[PDB]
This record gives sequence, C-alpha cells and structure tokens, in this order.
Amino acid sequence: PAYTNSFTRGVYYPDKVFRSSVLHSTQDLFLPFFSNVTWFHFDNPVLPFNDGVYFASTEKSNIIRGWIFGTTLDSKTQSLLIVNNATNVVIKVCEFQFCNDPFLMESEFRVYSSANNCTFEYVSQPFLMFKNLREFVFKNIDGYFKIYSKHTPINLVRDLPQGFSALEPLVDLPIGINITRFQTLLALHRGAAAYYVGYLQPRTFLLKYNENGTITDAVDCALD
Amino acid sequence: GKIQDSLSSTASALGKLQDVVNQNAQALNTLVKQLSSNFGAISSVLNDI
Amino acid sequence: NFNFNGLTGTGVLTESNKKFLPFQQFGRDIADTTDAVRDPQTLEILDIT
Ligand SMILES: *[C@@H]1O[C@H](CO)[C@@H](O)[C@H](O)[C@H]1NC(C)=O
Ligand SMILES: *[C@@H]1O[C@H](CO)[C@@H](O)[C@H](O)[C@H]1NC(C)=O
Ligand SMILES: *[C@@H]1O[C@H](CO)[C@@H](O)[C@H](O)[C@H]1NC(C)=O
Ligand SMILES: *[C@@H]1O[C@H](CO)[C@@H](O)[C@H](O)[C@H]1NC(C)=O
Ligand SMILES: *[C@@H]1O[C@H](CO)[C@@H](O)[C@H](O)[C@H]1NC(C)=O
Repeated sequence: PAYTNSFTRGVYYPDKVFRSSVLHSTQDLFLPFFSNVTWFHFDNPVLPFNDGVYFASTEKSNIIRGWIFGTTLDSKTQSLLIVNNATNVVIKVCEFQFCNDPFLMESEFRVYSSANNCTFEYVSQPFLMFKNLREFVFKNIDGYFKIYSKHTPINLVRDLPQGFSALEPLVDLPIGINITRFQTLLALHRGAAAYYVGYLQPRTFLLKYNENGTITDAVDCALD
Repeated sequence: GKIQDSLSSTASALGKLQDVVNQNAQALNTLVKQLSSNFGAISSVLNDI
Repeated sequence: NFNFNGLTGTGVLTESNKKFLPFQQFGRDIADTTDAVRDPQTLEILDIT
C-alpha cells in the first residue's frame, strides 16, 4: 500500500578499494532504481528483512531512537539492539523479549523487554542529532554486519528528493546470527513519523569514481 | 581552405586511425585483466598460494 | 619483501598521495595485484610500486 517512487538513492561501497578517475563495475546485492517503497507513518507495523534493508527515516524527525533486530524476537534466538542516549550509542547483542509498541523530565527506559543472556556489546559515538536526512543500510553476510549513513539537508520532507547518495561504511560488526524480521524503535512524547524500507538483491551496478575517488554517478543494468 | 575545416570540429573520417590505438589498447588491457583471473585455483596473486 | 596481514610480496613502499577510506585496507589494480595498503598497526597509507 501507498507505493512511493524511491528514485535513485541506495548505493553503497563494497569494501576495499580506493581508486580514482575509474569507470569500474562491481556485482553485489543491490537495491533497484525507480523501485517502490510502501510509505510508513502512530503507525509502525512489523517488517521482515528479506536480505537487505534500506532504512531512511524522514527529515524533521526526532522520534526514531533505536532498533530491535532478530529472527524470532523471542528468548531463544540471539537478538540485536542499538540505543542512542544522545551522547553515546549502546549496542546490545543480548537476548530479549516481546514488546508490541515500546517507546521513549522527558521519560525513557520503558523500551527494554529483558536483559538476560548477553552475547556481545559495543559502544561508540552517536551518529548525528529541512534536516540531515537519516539513511541506513542493513545487511548480514556470514557475520559481518555493516553501518551506512549519508545525512543531507533538503526540502520536501515526506517525498524523497532526487540527487545522489553514496552510503559510507561506518561500523563493520562481525556477529554471526540470523536476521529475518525486525522492528525499529520510536518515542511517544505526549506522532506520525515517516520512514522507508528498501530491499537488496543481486542486480548489476556500474560505478564511477571522481578525481577525489568518491562515487558521484552510478547506473544499473535492468532499467533500460 | 576547406581541408582544415572539414577536419576542424569533428570529422567522421578520423575513425580507422583513432581506434587502431584503441582496439590495441584494450587488447593490452584484456591481457591485464587475466592476471586477476582465477581458473579454479583459490587465488589470483601467487603470494596467497 | 613485504608481508601485510599474510600477503607477502615484493616492491618499493612509499607514502601515499591517495586519500584512503576509512574503512579500509587494500587498493587493487586492473592487474589484480596490490597497489596501496594501510599498515596493519599504523594509520598511515603506503603506495606500493
Ligand atoms: C510502482 O508503483 C507505481 C504506482 O503504483 C506503478 O505504476 C509501478 O508500476 C510500480 N513499479 C513496479 C516495478 O511495478
Ligand atoms: C543463552 O543462549 C544460548 C544459545 O546458544 C544457550 O546456549 C545458553 O544456555 C543461554 N544462556 C542462558 C543463561 O540462558
Ligand atoms: C541461521 O540458520 C538457522 C536458523 O535460521 C541456524 O541453524 C543457524 O545457526 C543460523 N546461523 C547462525 C546464526 O550462525
Ligand atoms: C576534491 O575535493 C576538494 C575539497 O573540496 C575540492 O577542492 C576539489 O575540487 C575536489 N576535486 C574535484 C575534481 O572537484
Ligand atoms: C601492537 O603495537 C601497536 C603499535 O602500533 C599497538 O597499536 C598495539 O596496542 C600493540 N599491541 C600490543 C602491545 O600487544
């Protein structure tokens, strides 16, 4: 429902390789150009992973403050969770439970289900506080989970503007679990905030690096 | 007078003399991509073996 | 005769004019051999010739 035309954004670095002034082609798991994303907005239903998720919360948003990842979302299969407390990020690879709509003198700490059976933790800097557009790319291939963001100000708060956005690796995380279905986090402060979900599959891109060696333009195969 | 002018902006008659560097150059270049070929061995560089 | 994270090899090492990503280790050629590395225990970036 509510098929929104996701135009161009969603390209990312594979990995090692600095080059410059090159016209080079790669082959990984990719998000389609001109694809449709169901618009979301109060309302936050459940989503599956389906081998790759392009998360993009809207600008003029201060609501989404974390994520719950997993396969079953039970106390059996190892789960994953990140929380920004406005000065750090709190990565939990612990075991958790079910909460239908957790959220955040402004109140917090309602969100947590259970803190038993932890496997891994990580602490780093917070990501970032007409706004710098939050974008995230989620994938796990045999353990290595990765972080991607490129935050850019524009108008047109709901609909995605055109342009170009390479996705830059931030935290590579070798966990080694399964991910099939997940849920983001919200913050009910007494509420329809927008975000988008993408999908990856092995299509074929074509990359161009500039003289600085940064992606500026890219095309795919099955478009035309 | 016209013989520089037909060849001034871009004539369609440079052609054979331009690509004869170029198809040679990719023939050089397609020899270079074969270094990164693998042939069922588990590497391309010798040092990984 | 270098050895960076197990990749042996031979060449002359020099400081990089390149700008390296910050998430990275190996710059690789059309020939599919290493051209630019980052030190396994330093943050400096070295061009391999
Ligand atoms: C995306 O949605 C629009 C409008 O619903 C539709 O016209 C278009 O065919 C959809 N894209 C694909 C690939 O089906
Ligand atoms: C945590 O989960 C793992 C699953 O591999 C299990 O082996 C272990 O016994 C669990 N520990 C506790 C304290 O429940
Ligand atoms: C994923 O596949 C199944 C459950 O989906 C399980 O056997 C396997 O351990 C999982 N992979 C991991 C976490 O190594
Ligand atoms: C590379 O980035 C620098 C920093 O802004 C800029 O001055 C330079 O023009 C860029 N290179 C090109 C080819 O635009
Ligand atoms: C290894 O040496 C490097 C120096 O660059 C340092 O980063 C690391 O902490 C050292 N490890 C030790 C002393 O085991």
